[PDB]
Amino acid sequence: GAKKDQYFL
Amino acid sequence: SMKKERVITEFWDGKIIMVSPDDPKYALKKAEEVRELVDSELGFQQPSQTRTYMFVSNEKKIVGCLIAEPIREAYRVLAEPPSLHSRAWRCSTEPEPAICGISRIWVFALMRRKAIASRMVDAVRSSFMYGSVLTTEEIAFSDPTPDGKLFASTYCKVPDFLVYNFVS
Ligand SMILES: *C(=O)[C@H](C)SCCNC(=O)CCNC(=O)[C@H](O)C(C)(C)COP(=O)(O)OP(=O)(O)OC[C@H]1O[C@@H](n2cnc3c(N)ncnc32)[C@H](O)[C@@H]1OP(=O)(O)O
Repeated sequence: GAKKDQYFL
Repeated sequence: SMKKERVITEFWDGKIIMVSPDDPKYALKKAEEVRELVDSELGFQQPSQTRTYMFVSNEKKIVGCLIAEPIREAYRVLAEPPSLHSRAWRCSTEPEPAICGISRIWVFALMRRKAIASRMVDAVRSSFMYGSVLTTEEIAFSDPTPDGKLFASTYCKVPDFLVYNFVS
């Protein structure tokens, strides 16, 4: 779905 | 009288305006409309501190938008070891201080690669904090799309620019 990626520590 | 339009910077091919939280309701309603358009293009279904910057074409169309909000810290995006035989990124655990969070940034697809996004980020840096010009190490981007990561690394001139998720 969404175009934003995920960003984690 | 009807309040004045807040022009930040002007160019041959348009102008950058800003909507602030205390502006008239028709302005805040225009800002909401634009945010809904942008979230829809990003594929998202659905306050007193965000500023909405808009790049307005000479035909009076909003062809760029940048939603900015105050933040206090952000995190360097880091490289991930590739997998040998082949979407989430990992950031530094050390927060760094930051002032301005770029929550959304969007340019009309047929007008991309014409420095609209770069000029909008310049305008934010020049106007977000009264009397100061923010450096590229005082801004951060929320969970970038692939387009956004390419833009941000070029604009900030480093691969490990600052990122944050969202102010809750
Ligand atoms: C969450 O919202 C986060 C805030 S990230 C959201 C990013 N927005 C999107 O993903 C929506 C759709 N994409 C866009 O709206 C646009 O691609 C951007 C807003 C990301 C970029 O807008 P613009 O096209 O106006 O950027 P610039 O002209 O100012 O580019 C300056 C330099 O940035 C590099 N670059 C930009 N865009 C690139 C893309 N697709 N691919 C590769 N590199 C890209 C270039 O180096 C560019 O300089 P040039 O002289 O054009 O090379």
